[PDB]
Amino acid sequence: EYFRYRGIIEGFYGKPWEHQERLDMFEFMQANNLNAYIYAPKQDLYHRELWREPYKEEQLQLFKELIEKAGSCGINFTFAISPGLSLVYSSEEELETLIRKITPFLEMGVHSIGIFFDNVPFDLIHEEDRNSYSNLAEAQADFLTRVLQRLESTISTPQIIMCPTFYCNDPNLEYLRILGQRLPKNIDVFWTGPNVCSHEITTSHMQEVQKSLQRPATLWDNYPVNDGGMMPELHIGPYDHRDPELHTHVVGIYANPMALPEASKLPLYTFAQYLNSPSQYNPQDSWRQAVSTLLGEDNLSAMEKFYQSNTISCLEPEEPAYLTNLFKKVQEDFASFRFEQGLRTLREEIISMQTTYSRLSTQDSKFFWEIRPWLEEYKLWTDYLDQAMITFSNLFTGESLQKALQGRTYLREVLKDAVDFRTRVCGDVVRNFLQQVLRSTVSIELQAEGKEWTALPPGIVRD
Amino acid sequence: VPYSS
Ligand SMILES: *[C@@H]1O[C@H](CO)[C@@H](O)[C@H](O)[C@H]1NC(C)=O
Repeated sequence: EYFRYRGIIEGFYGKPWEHQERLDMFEFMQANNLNAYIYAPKQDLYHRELWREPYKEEQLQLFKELIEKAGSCGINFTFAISPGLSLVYSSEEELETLIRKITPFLEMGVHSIGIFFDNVPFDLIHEEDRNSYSNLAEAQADFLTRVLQRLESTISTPQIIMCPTFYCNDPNLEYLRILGQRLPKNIDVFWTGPNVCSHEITTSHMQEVQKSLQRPATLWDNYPVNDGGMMPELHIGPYDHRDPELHTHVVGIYANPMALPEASKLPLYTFAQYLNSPSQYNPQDSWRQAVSTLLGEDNLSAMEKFYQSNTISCLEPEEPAYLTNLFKKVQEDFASFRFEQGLRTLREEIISMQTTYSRLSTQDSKFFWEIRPWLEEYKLWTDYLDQAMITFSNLFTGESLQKALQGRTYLREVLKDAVDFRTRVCGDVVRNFLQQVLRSTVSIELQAEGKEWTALPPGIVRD
Repeated sequence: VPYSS
């Protein structure tokens, strides 16, 4: 009603989804009224580098099973291909090769074809294309026009969706204006927003894109994807910061999910609710209903708590806000003779985190198997805060100098080990707090050695 | 930093 295409694009780098996960995702999609899937995993060689090579029968049979499942689930299956690393745009033989590659899909009932040119060189690679075209946009437009014209003479109502080589940031770029002029209007055009993974997508922004393209764009929305340098981040937070009236300027939205499919269901649930009724969408309401349905009511408050340490994404790029504020508050308490209050706050927070871990660790489902590395490092950060508690308590009492010194040793050791953490759970917020415990307790080492009388800042003797 | 960058 609001969006014609309400989709998932499997378009990420990293380990492609398993055949069974795709089939399962199609059931999740139907449950939440998502009606469109694009096959485009970057690490499938036959999608991209070896785009000329046809799929073997074993693979084509799996595609047939996917296509039939999609149809039974009310999902339009789109097969995408990415030829732009080596395509000779002007070559008649190359067109024939692409048509040969997609023919098995045409014969299995797929009428929607993706042809993507993201992440390729910004200028023409081949001399024969430089002789035929003034620039990339012209070559691509002519190629896509010719592919469409061929498909109209092959099947009934073919549809092409293309991804431009410039797919984010400046909507008034010359390339985009050439593409809007020269692409036939019914070829759909992808766009990811102001950034690759966009913080916000506004109506104003998509209005501009619409003008240059001379058509409503289709959004390739890069959330919850956590590929490449984002792999350490667990993107489980709600879909957010997409204007309630984007539907006016956008024909549809495909979400690029994580290589963790079960974990993706949490934000994808919220994404689907936004698409269903964007004017009544509340991300916190949606996220809580998502957690209840998918993971169970009894894990809700534990998930709420655990999510506070997994906020980092394009949607919430800052260091985790709750813990950032809390440790600043605790440090002010210590700096203002409110020792009991600061220690209490730290104590209560540790208990909350232990309870949260213990609760979620008890659950056996696939979701909790996928997010286990984040749970493990979450517990570790909690163990370290517990030792910070001991260190501060013994600092304020003073004999307990031994327990304080011992805590400094422990913290020094684990802060070094924490350099090797694989995830971005708790950001660097717990790290920086623990490092400051180390800095805040320098003078007890000086006191231990009777060096206070001659040690100068930063806490050394010199001449 | 995304893989696409
Ligand atoms: C570039 O960005 C994302 C995130 O790294 C990646 O998954 C995707 O395949 C690339 N292309 C587009 C159009 O987003």
